Formats: sequence, C-alpha cells, structure tokens
Amino acid sequence: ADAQSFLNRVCGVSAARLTPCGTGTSTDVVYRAFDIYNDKVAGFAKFLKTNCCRFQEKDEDDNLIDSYFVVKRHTFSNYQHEETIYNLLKDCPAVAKHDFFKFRIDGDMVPHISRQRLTKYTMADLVYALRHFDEGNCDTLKEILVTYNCCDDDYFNKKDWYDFVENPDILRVYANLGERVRQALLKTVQFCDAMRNAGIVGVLTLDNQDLNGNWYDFGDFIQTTPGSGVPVVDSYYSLLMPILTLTRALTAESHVDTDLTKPYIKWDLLKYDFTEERLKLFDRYFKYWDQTYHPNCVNCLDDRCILHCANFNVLFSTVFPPTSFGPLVRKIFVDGVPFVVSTGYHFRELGVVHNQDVNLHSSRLSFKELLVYAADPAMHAASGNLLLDKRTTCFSVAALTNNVAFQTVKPGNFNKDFYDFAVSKGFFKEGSSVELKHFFFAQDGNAAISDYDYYRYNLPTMCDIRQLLFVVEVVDKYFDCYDGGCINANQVIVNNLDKSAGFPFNKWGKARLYYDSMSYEDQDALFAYTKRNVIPTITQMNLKYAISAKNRARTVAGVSICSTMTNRQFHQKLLKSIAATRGATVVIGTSKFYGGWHNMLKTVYSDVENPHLMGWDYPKCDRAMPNMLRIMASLVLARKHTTCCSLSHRFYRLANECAQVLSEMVMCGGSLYVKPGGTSSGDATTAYANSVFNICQAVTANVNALLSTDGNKIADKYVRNLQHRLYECLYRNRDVDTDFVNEFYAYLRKHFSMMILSDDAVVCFNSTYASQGLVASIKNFKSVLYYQNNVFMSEAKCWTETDLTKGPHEFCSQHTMLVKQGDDYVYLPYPDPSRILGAGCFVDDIVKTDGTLMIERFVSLAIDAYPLTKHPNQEYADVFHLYLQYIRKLHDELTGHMLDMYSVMLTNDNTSRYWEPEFYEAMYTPHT
Amino acid sequence: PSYAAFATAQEAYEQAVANGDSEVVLKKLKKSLNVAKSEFDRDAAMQRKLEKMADQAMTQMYKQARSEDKRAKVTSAMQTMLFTMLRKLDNDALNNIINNARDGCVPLNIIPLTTAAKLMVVIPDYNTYKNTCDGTTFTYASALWEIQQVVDADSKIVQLSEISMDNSPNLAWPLIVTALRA
Amino acid sequence: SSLPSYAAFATAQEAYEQAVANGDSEVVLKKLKKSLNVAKSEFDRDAAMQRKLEKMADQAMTQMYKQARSEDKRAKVTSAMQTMLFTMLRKLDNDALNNIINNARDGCVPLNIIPLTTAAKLMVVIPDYNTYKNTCDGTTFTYASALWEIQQVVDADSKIVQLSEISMDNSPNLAWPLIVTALRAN
Amino acid sequence: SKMSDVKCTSVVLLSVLQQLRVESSSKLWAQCVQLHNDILLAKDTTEAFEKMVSLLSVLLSMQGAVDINKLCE
RNA sequence: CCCAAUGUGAUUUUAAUAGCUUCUUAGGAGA
RNA sequence: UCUCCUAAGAAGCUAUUAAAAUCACAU
Ligand SMILES: O=c1ccn([C@@H]2O[C@H](COP(=O)(O)OP(=O)(O)OP(=O)(O)O)[C@@H](O)[C@H]2O)c(=O)[nH]1
Ligand SMILES: [Mg+2]
Ligand SMILES: [Mg+2]
Ligand SMILES: [Zn+2]
Ligand SMILES: [Zn+2]
Repeated sequence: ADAQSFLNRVCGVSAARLTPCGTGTSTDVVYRAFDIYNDKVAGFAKFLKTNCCRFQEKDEDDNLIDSYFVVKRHTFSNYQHEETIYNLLKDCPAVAKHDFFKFRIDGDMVPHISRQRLTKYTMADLVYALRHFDEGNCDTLKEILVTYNCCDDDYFNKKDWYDFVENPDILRVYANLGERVRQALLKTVQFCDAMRNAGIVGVLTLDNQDLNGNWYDFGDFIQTTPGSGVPVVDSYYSLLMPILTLTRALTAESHVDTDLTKPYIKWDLLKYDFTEERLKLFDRYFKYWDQTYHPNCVNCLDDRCILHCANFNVLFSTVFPPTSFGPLVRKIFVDGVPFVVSTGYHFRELGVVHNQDVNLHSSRLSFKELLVYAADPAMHAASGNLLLDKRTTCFSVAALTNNVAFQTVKPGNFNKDFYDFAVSKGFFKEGSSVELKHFFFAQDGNAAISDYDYYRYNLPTMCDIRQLLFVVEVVDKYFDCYDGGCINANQVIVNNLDKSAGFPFNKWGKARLYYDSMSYEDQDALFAYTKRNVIPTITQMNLKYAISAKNRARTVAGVSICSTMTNRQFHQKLLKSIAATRGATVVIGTSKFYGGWHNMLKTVYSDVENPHLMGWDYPKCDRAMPNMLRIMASLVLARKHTTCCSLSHRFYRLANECAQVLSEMVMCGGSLYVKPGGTSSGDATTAYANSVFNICQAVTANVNALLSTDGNKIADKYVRNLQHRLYECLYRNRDVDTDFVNEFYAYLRKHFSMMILSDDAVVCFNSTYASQGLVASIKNFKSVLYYQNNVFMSEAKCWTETDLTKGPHEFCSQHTMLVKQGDDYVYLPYPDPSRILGAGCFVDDIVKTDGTLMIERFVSLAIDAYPLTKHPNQEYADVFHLYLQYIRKLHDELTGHMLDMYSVMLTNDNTSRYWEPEFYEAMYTPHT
Repeated sequence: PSYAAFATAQEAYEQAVANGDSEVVLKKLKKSLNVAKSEFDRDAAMQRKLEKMADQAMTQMYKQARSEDKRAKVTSAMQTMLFTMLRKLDNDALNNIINNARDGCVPLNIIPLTTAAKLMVVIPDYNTYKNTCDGTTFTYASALWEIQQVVDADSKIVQLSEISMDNSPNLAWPLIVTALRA
Repeated sequence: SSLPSYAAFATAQEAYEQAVANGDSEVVLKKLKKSLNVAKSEFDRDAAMQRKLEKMADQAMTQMYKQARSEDKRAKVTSAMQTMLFTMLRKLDNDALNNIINNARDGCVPLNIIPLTTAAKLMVVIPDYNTYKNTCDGTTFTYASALWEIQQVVDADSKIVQLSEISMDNSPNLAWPLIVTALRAN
Repeated sequence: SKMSDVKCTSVVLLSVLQQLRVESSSKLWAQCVQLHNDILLAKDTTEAFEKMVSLLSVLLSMQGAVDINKLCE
C-alpha cells in the first residue's frame, strides 16, 4: 500500500517511468566486484551489496531499458557530507545526479540519496569479468556483450566462442566495447579537473563509475584549498590497463578529427619521430598519473623506469603507421661511393634510438666493418624488388630474387627388417595397447610460409604496471643463487662450429670460418661497438625434419653470426651458472640418469603440507609471448651486470636484443618479412628466457588468487596481514619494500613449490590453501593466460594428481613410476612405447636402414626403453626385450658378412655386453 | 756420441764374454757399457721427443697459413657483394627521398615502396586475383603498375586469358605476377 | 701364445718352479728369477706390439666394410624401393588393390586419380575388345571393385563412339586404344 | 595388423612417387601429400584402404615410369 | 640448395697425470 | 761380500681426467 508514495517520490521533479526491481520499501541484494582498501580488508574481489533500493525505467511505449535509479539509506552526517561534496562537483558533466531527500519508514524519518539513470553494471564488473574469466561462469560478461550490442545472444551457441585461436572473430566482438571505454577515460579527466579546481581530495575507484562513464558516491572525499584538489588514481588506471588493448580502445585516434565516421589520417610517409604525438596522447587520457613518462627510453633512469615507459609505448604505437618502425637509414661515402646503411632504429616499445659511432666519410673498411655492413639488411632490402605477398597477414618488405622459392618435406624411410622382426614377436596385433602413432609427415611447397603465418597470434598487450613492477622483484629472487657478467673472447665456449652462420654469410662458410678469421681483438672490438650502437640483422626460417605424433610442420630461426657471437659473450657466464647448479627451481643441466630423476622429485615435494601435484604446458609459447614479457625476461637476466656495465651500456645491449631476436626482418623463401613479436628459437638464451617467463606467470597467478579472496573469510591472521601488505606494496607504495618481497617469496616457496624447464613445469602445492583461494590452482592460470598471454588454456593440456606415490603425470614427455631397486624404492622415468618403436621403424636417411652399420643406434634406444621392464603391462615390458633380441641378430649378421667378405674373424668380441640387462640397469642406479 | 760410446763399450765387453777372461774385469767393462747405455737412452728419448715436437710446430704453422687464406678469400667475397648491390640503387629516385627528409634520415621500409621499379605479387586463389590484379594495369602503393608476366607455382608461363573462374581449378596456385612501375 | 720370446719365458718359469720345489740354494733361485724377469719383460714387449698391430687391422676391416656397404645401400635405392612396394601390396590382399594392379598389367590404366565420392568422374584407357568384354556390361563399367556409369566413349582420333558399335566383329574398324569416361554409381 | 601394414605401405608408396620426381608438379604433389598424411591419421581400415586406392592410382597413371609387368613377376 | 640455440647420455680415438711391476745406473745405511 | 733405502733412465700395465669425432634423447 504505502510503497506507491515512495515510488512517486523517487521519480522527483524529472519525467521518469519507474518500476520497482524488488519488494517496495526494503533493500535489494546483489553480487558485484569492488576495489577495496580499508583498516579491516583489502583486495579486488566480488562482494554482496545490501544498502540499496533499485528501480528501472520503462520507455514511452512500455518496454524496459538500461536506466536505473539507485536509492540508498544513509546516516545523517554522511548524507550531508556527500551532499556538500556533490554541490561543489555538481556542474561537472562527468558526475551522476545525487538526490538527497528524507521519508518515513517504520514510523520515523530516514534520509535517502537517489542516483539517477545509472547502468546495470559498473566499470569494475567489466574489468573483473575479463581478468577472472571462467568458461563455465560467463553470465556477467555475456550480458554486457549483448546489452551494448557487441554481438547477438545467438553468438554464444558457437563451438569455443571465447577462444582466441579457434574463434579469432572474438577479437572483433571485444573491440565493439572500445568507444564505450574511451568515453569513460575522457570523463575521468573531466572529473579530476573538477576535483582539482573545486579543492577536493580523494581516491577514485572503478566501482564508482558506470558503463556510460558517470561518477557517484562522494561520501569518502574531503575539502581542502580550492586550488589544491588532488585525485588519487594508481589502482584505477593499473587495474584497467590490460582491458585497453583487449577492447582496442584508442582505435578512434587513427581517424581525421578522431571521429570513427571520418577517413584515416594520411601521415607523411618520411616521418619516423612521433615524440610530440606520444606526449599529446598521454595528456589526453592519463593527465593525473603522477609519474614521469619518457617517450624514448634512452632517457630512462633504471630497469623499472624502462618497464614503466615501455608499457605506455605498446599502447600509443598502435596509432602510428607500420612503415614508420624498424631501421633508420642514411647515405654514407666509402672511398667516394655512396652506401645506404642503418644509423638508428625506431622501436614500438623503446621509441627512437640513434647510433653514437656514425662516420659520414671513410677511406677503407676493416673486416669488423664489412661484417656490420653485410649483416645490415639496409643494402639487401634497398636493392630488392617490391613484394606484395597475399599468402600471409604479416608485413612484407622486399623480394631478393626474381623467383619465389617453395620448399617441400619428404616422408621418412621405412626400416622393413626391424618391422618384420617385431611382427614375428607378436607386435602390432589389432586391439593391442602398443601401436604406431609417431611418423614422418610430408609437406607441400607452401609448408614454410604456412608455419610463419602463426605469428598472427602475437597481439599488442599492455600490462598492469603496478602488478608487473612487483612481480619482477619476486621473480628475481629465484635467480639470487647464480653469478654473472661479461667475459673476453678468450673465455667463450662454442659447442659445434660446423653449423650455419646465418644470412648473408651461409654463402661463404660456417660459424667456424668467422671464429677462425677474427682474432680475439676483432671479436672484443665488435662486442664493445654494440654497447654504443644498434646492429639490426636478418634471420632465416628453416623447416624441421623429425618424427612426430601430429601432422603440423615446425620451423626454427637461423639467427645471424653478428648476433650469435656477441649475445653469447654477454650472457654465457650466467647461462653456464644456471646449468651447473643443483636443487634450484630451474632444472636445466640435470640428467635423468643414476638417480637424478628421484633427486629432482624429492626436491619439488620439499616440506609442503597437504601436498598435491599439478602441471601445464604453454601453447605456441614462441608465437603468443608478449613483447613486454620478453623484454622483462632480458632485464632480469641482465641484472648481473652491475659491476661491469653502465646504465648506458645496459641499454644498447637491450636495444640490440630487440633489433635482432624480437622485432626482425625474417628471410623466408628468398623474401623479407617483418616479424611482429615473440621468441625466435635460435636466440642464444631461448631455454633460459622461457624459464623466466614461466616463473612470472606462476608468481602472477598467486598475487591474483590472494587479492581476489574475501578478506573477511580468511581465518588465519597471518594471511589477512599478508593480503593487506600485498595490496599496499602493489597499488600504494611506489618503491620496492625489500622486507615484504622476502616475506612473500618465503610464503610462496613453502606453500607452492615449483620445478621448471622452459615452457614445461611441475608444482607441488598445499591443497588446503589452494581450495580456500590462498594460493593458485588451475583456474587461476586459465584466467592469467587469457588477459596476459591472449590464449585460452584447454583442460586437455593440464593435469593434477592427488597420490604422490604415482608422481607427476608427465614432465619432458616422460611418465614416472615408483619401483623397488635394491633395498629401497625410487622414481624412474619411462617413454611412450610408440615413440621408441616408431624411431626403430622410420628413419631420416637411407643408410640408417641397414642394421649392421647401426648397432650402436639400437644400444642408445635400449637405454631409454629399460624402465618399461618394471611396468605392470606386459605389452610395455616386452619392448626392451625386443631391442635386446634385435641387437644380438645384428651382431650375428655382421659377423657372418665380415667372415664372408675377408675370410678372417673380427677381434672385438666385447659386443656381448649390449644384449644383457646389467649394462642398462647401471644407468638408473646412484653413485655412477 | 752416446751411441758411439755404447757401441764401442759393447764390442769391448763382448770380447771378454767370449773368453770369460775375468768376472771382475767383465763387471768393469759391463758397468762402463751400461753407463754408456743409460746416456744413450737419455739422448734417444730426447731425440724422439724433439721429433714429435717438430710435427706439432709444422701442423700449427699449416693451421695459421690456412686461416689467413680463408680470411683473404672471404674479405674479397664480402666486398664483391657490397660493391655489386651498390650498382642497383635508383641513384636518382633515391636522392629525391633522402633530400626531402628533415635530417637526411628515413625508415628502411619506405625505400622499396617509393623507389623500386618492379613489383612481385603472390596470389593464393582467384578471389584474391580478381580483387588485386584484374586487367593489365593496376594501382598499389599510390602508383600505377603494368603487368609484364605471370607464372604459376611450377614456373610455367600463364596468359592473362587463362585466369578465369571456370578455368581456375586447372592452374597451379599460387600465381606470381611481375609488374613494372608505370 | 707362440711368440718367438715365449719359449725362453716358459722354460725360465719351469726352471724357477723346479728349483724352489727341489730346495736349491737362494743364489741359484735369484739367478733363475732374474733370467725369468728379463725373458718375461721381452715377451710382454712382443705381446704389446702384437696387440697394437692387431687393433690396426681390426679397425681397417671395420671401417672398410662400413665404406663399401654404405655405397651399396645408396646406389641401388630406386630398384630397392620399387621391389619393396610390390612385395608389401601382395600381403594386404585387398580386392580393390588386386583389381587395379591386375588391370594395369594388361594396360587398362586410369587417366585421373581414382575418386572416392559418388557421381565423380573417371577416365580409363581400354587397349582391346578382349579388355572391354571383361570390364563392361551394357551402360555399366566395373573397376576398383565398384560400379561406374559410362557417360561417353572416345576413339584414338578424339571421335565419339556409340556403345552399340563395340562388338567383336566390328572391333577392327575402331582406332584402339579406346577411352571410356564414367561416373561413380551409388 | 593390416591397420599397421597399410600405414607402412603408404610411407613406401609416397617414397616411390617422390623418387619419380612428382614434387616437380605442385598441383599433383599436394594431393599425394594429403592422401599420405590422411592414411597415417586414420582409425578405420575402410577409410585407409579407399585412400590407398586413390594414392596407388597416381603411380599406375604414370605409363612407362615403372615396369609393372616385370615388378609383378 | 637449405640445415638454429641449449642440456644430457653412450661409443670410439688421442693426450696428460697417479699407482703398480721389471731392468739399468748412482749414493748411503746394515751385515 | 750381501742386503735395504734413496735418486735417475727405460719398458709395461692399470686408473682418472681432458680433448676430438659419432649416435640417441629432451624443449
Ligand atoms: O626443437 C625445439 C623445440 C622447442 N624449442 C623451444 O621450446 C619451446 C616449447 O617447445 P614445445 O615442444 O613445447 O613446443 P611449442 O610450445 O612450440 O608447441 P606446442 O606443441 O605447445 O603447440 C618453443 O616455443 C621453442 O622456443 C626449441 O627451441 N627447439
Ligand atoms: Mg609448450
Ligand atoms: Mg608438461
Ligand atoms: Zn622512463
Ligand atoms: Zn657487463
């Protein structure tokens, strides 16, 4: 009855057609995301709201719209407080309406504050739903994508609609949010100007802005000098940052007068320096960010300043034309003839860089200068034909020859004598648990360019910087165990010199030729030049010929010798220290033999309470990896150079690594293409940079798991204080807190124990904490790889194990078994039987098909097959005995052919030990 | 000289062994013989040591001589490449983009777009042909181009009359189109 | 054993053992032990030369075998692969593979890749009426253990031939080999 | 074991086509590669024996490339 | 023609050092 | 005269390590 008089008062003096969203005089209840920091709780988490009565508008013909009136019951003082603040901030067009009124309930007067024509959801609900994505709980994201016309409600019936790789059209559906978010950004700058000119102080948070962009809830602000108004924004912009690239928000900056209905800006084609445009973009959206921005990173103060300033450059470099980036070239005279050569670079992340040792006139060239000119793509690209290659979406520069090259892949050779032998022993019968699954797959001439096009999956990715600048200090604690620094050419170790030197030297010789042609002072002079100048280089793409279970091709990057020779002299002292250490998190350099597998597992199990095992593998690790995370990996490895390199030397080396193995002119099929980002697998640090990236995503998942947990539900006061201190160090302190970084590293290392080797990891973790949200679980990795790696991680690629007596399901493609060996039990590795039988049946050369030439090839495969003898499945245990029976046959035939050929017996009768188990058992027992 | 002492002492001892004149004097001749043999073993061992060091000296010199020949061969090969590429740059078309620049410096990626006399277009299907290369002249990179030749993936020449929706299943895609700036 | 020095070593150790067993005086045993030590040392020096020279031969046989047999495996590769394939195709014993291989021996070879989908087009060469008599019946053709519908038939001069003209008596008037074009029946 | 005999025969058959220089015809090699790679991934023998009839028909269509009347005796 | 970075294991060959054994030479000690 | 110890040279064996070539596996 009486509720009608309340409904008529909530309309006010306005024309409105309201309907009640619940019971007529009591409050409504909703679950929403909030950025909160208080004496009792801190985090970015989802909480119940109960202090509001909701009404919704109908239109002029009886249908509902996204326009709500949200009334709230307040105390008396705060009601007046918010009123005072609003009146001063009332004429801002960025502020929502605030109706302060009173009304009788339960027989007495209560004040109310009505906010008019708000959306259903806030900016915090859009930010939370894209960070914390779960494919089984998408109902808030689905309602935002439909309420604002991003897609029809029928779009969600598609197979894998959310997956960036299987449904790449989702990148067009998320980009329809771009103008909505960019209007909210503008309205924040109008509101900050109003707070400053009105003399108001306060923190502004994503939960207090609607999805049109309007601000409300002024009850926590205070008054000051009218010219001393100051808005706090560190958590607002940092939580929002990864959504700005995902929704392509600044895409309206490419158009005339920045209107999506007008044509594109026709930029001057010769223009390479955009420094004043980058500064104009920063004041347009980030005016109150309160930290110095350097458009060109040669001006930065330290690693942390380089990460700060490069994160804004990945946003702004999406406005400028693709032809503006890459080498900057100048005309120079050598013995009177004019060369064209590189005298700088323009980076999407690092800005413009100019070389310090440029000479405009030269009389003669040394061997060191001929190498730099030869490596420089300038002369190769400036003298080649123009290329329009429609087989790919990657940017094509020039064709170096009048013909295109097409490279095919041929099938593997069939070793019929081993297959006929196996079939005689009862192998390959129908319904058997062991069968052929590994083969050599043939490919057509489009093979190469088809594998190179997977670099499409590398999208520009802005990070949360407040989060990344804490994670980078915890990731570094995993590398305090090792020494590092520069070395002379006298001390560099090379594994094999009979390998390709790259382009364009693969036409004159192999790495050995250059290493023999250059004295140690030509090599040290070439290294010292890179600390003051950028050398850009060409990279080949080479197809791979090897056995596989899946039919896709594989390509590897043939990195040039100017790059390979000098990167090896900067990093090798550290990379040799990582491989010499035992018992650490990174397990590069540790053998599986003589007990080493049992030692690695007893180390990851550590002293974890209620422990559980889990693991994962990155999909397209090299393709997807963001440039911000490949830059951070090189900065973490370079921290060892504090004693021998200045701030300026450590920059050019970074710039070099960016110019040579991140952004590159790749040569493929005799033609040049611009690589968009990510790893190149012939890079001297490949396995070691993958391992730093893999720790970073696993540290990030634990920051997100703890800050998204409700702090009122945590029972242990130690973990409430850990969550509270973590929010301050992340989003309110601006310098590193060494005492907390050590405490979070110690917490993490007890409750969440890792073993890591490139893009492969095993974790042993406290399940009681993981089920309460106090440490990461597989849902916290699915979420992080979605907003920070642009990949959907399928549950078909993950695992978890409850019983530690079974060990990890798979690490390095090897299964584990607990077996008795002597007086005690040990963990042993075992391969997939089809990988070992497939390698015997199919080979990559014709001479490998005669077993009498190749007896030692079967001895090596029997060393990997030995642990199968201890398996409960007899069809697996028989695979080792097949190899031992074959090794005997090959020696009987070799002896027969040798006697028929020479009429004299062989004197080396020692072959008899290779067909007995004692030679192989000794490979898996300790004490060598 | 130690070998001569050993050989002459052997003859002096061997005559006394033949007649067994006296064990005492045999020892005297024998001690002088085995002392000479000890000096001979020292000299012969050193001769064998020096003979092995001579091969180590010559083989190190051949590794130095082969390393200087290979330096001298690749130095003139790198110069032959650089001074060859230099005789292709459009020295008039190129001077006009470099002279227009603010500071005489330009992106590399605009040099082929603005100065190259020739274009290669690689086309994967007939829908892409019809949209990009239809007819005999076409526009790309804000310039006009004329088609001089088309070839298929097998490098066989294709006439422009053969590229149609009906005949497209018979051609070896991709086609490569060569055009000149006009 | 049987090296030149072995007789001196063997007779010296026999004499040394005989003297200690007989209880002879220690100065005689010292002379026997010393003459044994030098004969043994010369035998060991001869045996060290033998074992080094035998390794020199055993490496030469082994590497010469690998060289001469790697040449043999790489030379006859085209004749080995073709012989291997036609040995494996017999073991499969599939009716379609047997039917097309038996037809290809007589020259009844296809001009297309044989298609798998219904109503797709096949073209096959027919060498003589004695082939036609076995593969064809009315409008139907039987090949790769499937039925096909004859669409048209063509002479060596590219002239069309009607299905009523193909008969034993009229066969000398056609320009063989004939071509039959057909479509896969359901 | 035909499942495995068929997969092994497919590897030998494409090796014979590759040695007869079929790679010198991009339009034909791209079909042999697809038939070969499908037979290896197959799980039903009826699919694999139908794709084996298509792949073997390439070799039989090349008149005079192999002396089939001599290889069958 | 093209054929990357890095780790681990097996096999063969060569080089350096340690121990053992025999002869020769030299010096001292005991008898 | 005889024995032992010490010092040197030669012969031989064994052990360890290093280096070179080769094969196999892992990302
Ligand atoms: O031969 C190799 C293999 C791998 N790698 C390096 O190891 C990384 C992981 O190698 P993986 O074997 O995990 O493959 P992948 O992630 O590239 O592909 P998926 O099967 O997961 O789709 C690659 O991204 C590359 O950087 C090499 O450098 N060389
Ligand atoms: Mg992976
Ligand atoms: Mg794994
Ligand atoms: Zn900066
Ligand atoms: Zn340094």
